[PDB]
Amino acid sequence: HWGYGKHNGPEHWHKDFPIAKGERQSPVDIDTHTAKYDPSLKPLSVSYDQATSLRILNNGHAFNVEFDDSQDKAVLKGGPLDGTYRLIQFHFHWGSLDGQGSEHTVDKKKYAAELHLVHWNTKYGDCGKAVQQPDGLAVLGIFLKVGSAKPGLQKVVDVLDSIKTKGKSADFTNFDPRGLLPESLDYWTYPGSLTTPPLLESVTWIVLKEPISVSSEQVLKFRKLNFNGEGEPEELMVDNWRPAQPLKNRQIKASFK
Ligand SMILES: NS(=O)(=O)c1ccc(NC(=O)CN2C(=O)C=CC2=O)cc1
Ligand SMILES: [Zn+2]
Repeated sequence: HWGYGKHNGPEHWHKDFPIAKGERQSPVDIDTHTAKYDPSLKPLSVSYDQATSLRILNNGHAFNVEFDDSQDKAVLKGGPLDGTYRLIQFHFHWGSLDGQGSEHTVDKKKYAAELHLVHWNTKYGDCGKAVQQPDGLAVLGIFLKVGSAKPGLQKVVDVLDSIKTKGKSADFTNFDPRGLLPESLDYWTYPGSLTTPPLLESVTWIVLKEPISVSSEQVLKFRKLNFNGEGEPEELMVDNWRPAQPLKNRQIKASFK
């Protein structure tokens, strides 16, 4: 099955998922000089006050912090979005070294990691239906750089020892995702796709300009996770990022001057 290795990695995905070579694939390089300020963008609204986390899962590709999305609570609205998008999960992509790990790049700069907060358009009723629509999902992308520790990340870091291997999960209630946001909500936006198979072209990407800082010790604990299951040979969960894909007929818009 698909993964991030030499024999099952991003360069192989097109054989089982031909949309890998499509017209709106993600991630992309964000050319900051070409991106144009868009005055038609409305104010972005991230309303996570009532977010209700449930569980954390190692799925063999990353780990997901899952939310109860059965009521209208943690919502993303405004910016490029029409209507309301509900938070369902977040996860990260990261590197084996501090010099790589992000999926999006900024003037070809790779960050140490990238946080994806995944939301579905409530007009489609649930996330499984939403992902089949061109405006079905909105992913808020946040870059991570190595420096000062992120206090709001530490509860995630400390539970990772309990979900080391593929298929392990743990209770993860009362986690506040507001502790993972930077100060500024300045962003770039473009139409794209899931960055993992099935690579569906159903995502509005909103990538924040300001990275968050995490400590070397925090990211080192991400790198102790395993792609493999319990009782299988250890394959460290590192470099679980897809490289930048062709921009093709797309414009990246900036929320800021
Ligand atoms: N990397 S990314 O583009 O943000 C990316 C984002 C999302 C998914 N897939 C899912 O969320 C699958 N899923 C559901 O539909 C409901 C729960 C769940 O885990 C895959 C990739
Ligand atoms: Zn992702």
